[PDB]
Amino acid sequence: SGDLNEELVKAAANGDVAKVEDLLKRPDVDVNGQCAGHTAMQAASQNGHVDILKLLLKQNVDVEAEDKDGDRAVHHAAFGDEGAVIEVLHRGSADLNARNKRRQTPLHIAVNKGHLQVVKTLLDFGCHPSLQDSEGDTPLHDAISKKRDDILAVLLEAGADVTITNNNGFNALHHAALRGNPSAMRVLLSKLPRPWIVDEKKDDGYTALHLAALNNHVEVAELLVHQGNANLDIQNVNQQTALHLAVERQHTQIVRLLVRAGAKLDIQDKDGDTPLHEALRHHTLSQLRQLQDMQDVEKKSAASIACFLAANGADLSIRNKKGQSPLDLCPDPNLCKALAKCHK
Repeated sequence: SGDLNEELVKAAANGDVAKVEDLLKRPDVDVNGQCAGHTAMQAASQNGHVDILKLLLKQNVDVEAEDKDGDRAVHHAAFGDEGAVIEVLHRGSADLNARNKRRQTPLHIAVNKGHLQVVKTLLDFGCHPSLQDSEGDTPLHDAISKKRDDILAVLLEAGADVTITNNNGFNALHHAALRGNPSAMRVLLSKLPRPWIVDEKKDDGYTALHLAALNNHVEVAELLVHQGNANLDIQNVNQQTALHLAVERQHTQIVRLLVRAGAKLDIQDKDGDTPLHEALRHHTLSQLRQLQDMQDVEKKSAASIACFLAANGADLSIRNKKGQSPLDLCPDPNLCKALAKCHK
């Protein structure tokens, strides 16, 4: 009798404790019935109706019952902001670590939906703070993605692990640096289990500081440098430093930050190029494309970066594998004159 299941589930969703009581007094009422795949336990858990949940628990209900997505009562409670539901389900022996089809724990959902009290109640009951979902993402990753800064701090107090990498190979710091999340990075850097975690490399050799420089995240990069004491001169697999990546993408504020912080300037990449090489190359290529468009039918910024590097001590003579010095990549005579003038 799907009508009676519908009535039970709807009363539970709405909080009609009287109606639920009268229904449970009947022999033709299924306490595990599903109306549109939704049980009364899931309804009452999602809507916060602790008293209805307690009556259901009296009736030997199946507590570990999934829906079509693998969501149990605990997962539906995480769609709400009532920690009391977590306490009742935990007293009822529900598994607070259960995975749905996407392998999300209730903690994952609570994080994603920004429900601080339920996140904290889960953590206080001892749920594991760093499990991984189908995409490899931990609750810390989620908290960074959805900009839940208070939840991120709470997770880190419960011992959520910054080192676990998602399927894409990003740990919590890498992920905050890709997303350009300064306030998440500030908390993360306050909670490092060991200092050198700031310099941990992805498989491609990218550190968090590489990611922040490459994507022009100035505050993230300031935090890494000055709050995390990030090593400025680490080289990715391509042997590029963060200063190489900032010059390649013409992120002048990142250039300034790295140089003023003391970044080495003459490190060479796989091709033998220094940052100065690459700034001059970009200048010349802009000039070439200008003269090519004029003869058919951004160069200021590159010049400015090159002069900054020179003024701060960049070697003008280092030779790459093709044997060419930085000046050999700059045919512009005026720019060469400017580089020599603001040097030594």
